[PDB]
Amino acid sequence: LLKKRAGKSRFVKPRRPYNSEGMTRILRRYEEDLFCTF
Amino acid sequence: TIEVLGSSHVTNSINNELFDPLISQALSDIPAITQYNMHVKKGIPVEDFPKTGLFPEPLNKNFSSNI
Amino acid sequence: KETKEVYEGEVTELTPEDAENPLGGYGKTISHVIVGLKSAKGTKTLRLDPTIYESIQREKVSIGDV
Amino acid sequence: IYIEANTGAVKRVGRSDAYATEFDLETEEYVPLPKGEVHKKKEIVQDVTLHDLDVANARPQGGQDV
Amino acid sequence: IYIEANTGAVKRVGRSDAYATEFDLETEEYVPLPKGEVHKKKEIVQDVTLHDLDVANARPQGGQDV
Amino acid sequence: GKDVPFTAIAGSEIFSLELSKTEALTQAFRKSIGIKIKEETELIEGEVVEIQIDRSITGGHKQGKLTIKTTDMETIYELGNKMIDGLTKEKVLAGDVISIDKASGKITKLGRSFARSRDYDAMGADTRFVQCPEGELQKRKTVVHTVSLHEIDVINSRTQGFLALFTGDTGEIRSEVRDQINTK
Amino acid sequence: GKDVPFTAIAGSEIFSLELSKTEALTQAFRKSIGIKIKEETELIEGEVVEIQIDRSITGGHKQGKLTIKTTDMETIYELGNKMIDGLTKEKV
Amino acid sequence: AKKYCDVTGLKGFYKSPTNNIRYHNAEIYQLIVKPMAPGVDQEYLKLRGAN
Repeated sequence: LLKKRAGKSRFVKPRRPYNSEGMTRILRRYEEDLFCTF
Repeated sequence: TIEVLGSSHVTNSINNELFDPLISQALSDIPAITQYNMHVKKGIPVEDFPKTGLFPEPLNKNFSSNI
Repeated sequence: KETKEVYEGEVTELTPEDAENPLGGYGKTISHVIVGLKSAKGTKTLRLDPTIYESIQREKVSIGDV
Repeated sequence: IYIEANTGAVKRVGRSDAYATEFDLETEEYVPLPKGEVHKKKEIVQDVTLHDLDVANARPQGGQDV
Repeated sequence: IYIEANTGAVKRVGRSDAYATEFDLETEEYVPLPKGEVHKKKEIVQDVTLHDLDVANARPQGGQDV
Repeated sequence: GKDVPFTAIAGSEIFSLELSKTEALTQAFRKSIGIKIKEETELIEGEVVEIQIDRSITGGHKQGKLTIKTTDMETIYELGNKMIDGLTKEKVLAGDVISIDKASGKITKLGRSFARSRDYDAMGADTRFVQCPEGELQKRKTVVHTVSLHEIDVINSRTQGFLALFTGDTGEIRSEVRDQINTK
Repeated sequence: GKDVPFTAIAGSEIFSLELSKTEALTQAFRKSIGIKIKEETELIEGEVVEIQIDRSITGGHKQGKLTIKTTDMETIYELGNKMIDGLTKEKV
Repeated sequence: AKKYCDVTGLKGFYKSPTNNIRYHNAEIYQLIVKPMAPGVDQEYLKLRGAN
């Protein structure tokens, strides 16, 4: 097994992290708009 | 640097003049999570914040530093 | 020369209407703002953006003002 | 980033290329990770005149104070 | 400390010698107790020219700190 | 012809209370040499689908995402401060057709294609109708533009040189700036 | 010798643009009279043998031991919080 | 509490790190504090009860 192992055996990049904590939000959809405040 | 040997009042006044917190807060900005901690978690209103963000914008990203 | 399209008068009501599905971690998510205006010989209720309510709060617009 | 401990000046090199590239809209440039350790001491050979030192001390810019 | 009653000016001299042994090394300067009484009163005479009163009100930038 | 500078001045314009005669003559000499700079840019033309804008409480730190589409693809971009400032001026409302220049940072609303029924009493994009663009979303283009040497010295002189290009408050630029600009 | 003011100017150096001639002459006159003041200060000049720093998780209370010496003596000092801050800055 | 020199009773400015004896100046440290025998430092510290 050792002689057979030695002789025969010897992608999309991820996006940036998006951190929006304690911050307001404006969303503009096709049908309705939002304003998430505090 | 101006130094006077044997007095802490001159050092305190010099450190107050060089790093005046009102001006140094005016020429910068508070972090967003800190602002969320002041306004929501602590009950401080928006108008009671110190005035921030008075620094003028540079022309480019390349013009913002000497390095 | 220019043309101006304006809406002016005394405020009758000022209601920020909430959304059907508010988002978590937030508070009073607004879908639109209903403002009613009154002037000489005319009243009219409006339907506004969610954004202008921030300007209403910054300009300190209470009830009864013009 | 690049923090110079002599004066406290910080240079933003740009986004790291370990993450995605084409999803931006602000004409940024992408730089790999710097070789060697985080803390470094390097030797830069500089040429200067005495008038440069005179105008640097006459109009003080470079510190982090007011 | 040093408090002037008429002007409200407050001056700090430093910590006292009774608290000089709270640490072996400290950055505070240590002064002895004042020998005289706490309250002192004194009659003084001030001489001011009219140009002093003119220049004390004609500052274009504004007032200055003490 | 165009793209060749022609600085025509009279003789009495040299004498000034802010600049010396040599400095004014140096600026008049340096206004007559053009630098033609070639740049690479990316043009994006697509229908706006989704706009998410996250701002701080004081309105200082602004970031967000923009989902844009054409008839063939679908792309989500990350936005900076200047791009959100461009979007907030002459407001786009999720269904318009806009144009994007990466190197110039220009926002140009071509029009509106969605034709929404429900519209708030204010706003109102009686923008001319336009079809949704098709094909490639992103296209590369080589652009060229001319600047003068004097504008380069005024811009590199201090922090706010672009204002001094119009106000004329460029008082006695030092020689080291001109040597470094010549070398660059 | 040294310690005695000597102001050597030229005749063409007082025709200024921000100062009058009499004001420049007054400054050149008053640059040549000095005040001699003697004062005393106390200093600790020594060679650092060992610095021991005890720190908390949140940085509330700091403890410090400083073994410092000359070629003649040797001593150990307990350090307060502001001396800990002044020794961390300008790293000794 | 005030700190005093263990040998002379004067104002103690320094403390030796080996035997923990407060001393006054350099020559007190050289003549007494350094070459002292063991068993003497505990008796010096017995007066203020520091052993």
